[PDB]
Amino acid sequence: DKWEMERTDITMKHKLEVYEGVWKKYSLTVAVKTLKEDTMEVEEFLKEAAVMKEIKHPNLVQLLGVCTREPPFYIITEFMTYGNLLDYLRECNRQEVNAVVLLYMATQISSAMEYLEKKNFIHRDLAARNCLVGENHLVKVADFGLSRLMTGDTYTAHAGAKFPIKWTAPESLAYNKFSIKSDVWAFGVLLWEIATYGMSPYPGIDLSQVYELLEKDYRMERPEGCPEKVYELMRACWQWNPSDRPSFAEIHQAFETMFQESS
Ligand SMILES: *Cc1cc(-c2c[nH]c3ncc(-c4cncc(C(=O)N(C)C)c4)cc23)ccc1B(O)O
Repeated sequence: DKWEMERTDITMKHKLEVYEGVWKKYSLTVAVKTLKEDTMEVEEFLKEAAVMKEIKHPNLVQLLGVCTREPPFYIITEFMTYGNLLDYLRECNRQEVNAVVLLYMATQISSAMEYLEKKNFIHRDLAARNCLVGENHLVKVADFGLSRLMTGDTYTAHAGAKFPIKWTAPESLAYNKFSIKSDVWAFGVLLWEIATYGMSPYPGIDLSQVYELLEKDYRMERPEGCPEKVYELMRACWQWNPSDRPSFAEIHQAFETMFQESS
C-alpha cells in the first residue's frame, strides 16, 4: 500500500484538528488531518480517504499519504496557502480578484466536477468553504466527503442526517437522495457565493421556510454585477427536476467559452 507511511515522516507546525506540517523526506509543506479516538464517525472518514486514492485532477485536493495502522490517524494532503475560498473572496482586493478572475475560478471548479461526473462520484458538500485557494487564484475542490456510485444513479444518506440547508437540492432535503444532479444544484449556490464575494445564501430567510419557498419556485435574485448568461446558468442549476439541470460537462464547456471570451 504505497499510500501508507509512518507518522515520524511528518513534523507538525501549526494547527489550523487539521495541521500545517512538513513532509521531511521532500521538504514539502503539507496538510495533516488527525483523528484522536476510534469512533465509527472516524472510520467512515478513513474509508473516504481510500476513495481519494483513485482521484487525480489538477483542481482537486491531492492525497499524499495516510497513517491507518494505529491512532492517532493521519490523512496527508497537499497544502493550499490561501485557505478556503469563502474567506478568500470576502477579504480580497476586488480590483485584483475581478470578474475575469471569478470566471476563472468557476471554470476550475466545473472542470473538477466534470471529472467526478465521468468517474461517477458525488461530492455531497459543494460550497465555497470547501474550496481551497492556492497561488495565482488557483482553486481546488476539497474532496474529502466523496462517495462512489457503486450501483445506479442515487446515493441515499442515513435517515436523520443533517445537511447544509441552503446548499442542498430539494430532492436531498425531502428524501435524503443525492446524485450528480444534486451536486449541480449545490454548484449553482457556489456560483452565487462566488458572484457575491462570499455573501450568505438566501440572506435573512428562515431555514425552516427554505424548502417551501423552493417548492413555490422562489430562487435567489441575480447578484449585482453578475452577467446575465451566468445567472441563466445559475437558474438552470436550480431547476426543480434533477433531469432538467445541466451536466457538469455542459457547464464546463459554457465556462470555458465565457472565460476565453474575456480578452
Ligand atoms: C480534511 C480537511 C482538509 C483541509 C485542508 C487540506 N489542505 C489544506 N490546505 C490548506 C488549508 C488551510 C490553510 N490555511 C487556512 C485555512 C482556513 O481556511 N482557516 C484556518 C479558516 C485552511 C486547509 C487544508 C481542511 C479541512 C479539512 B476537514 O474536513 O476538517
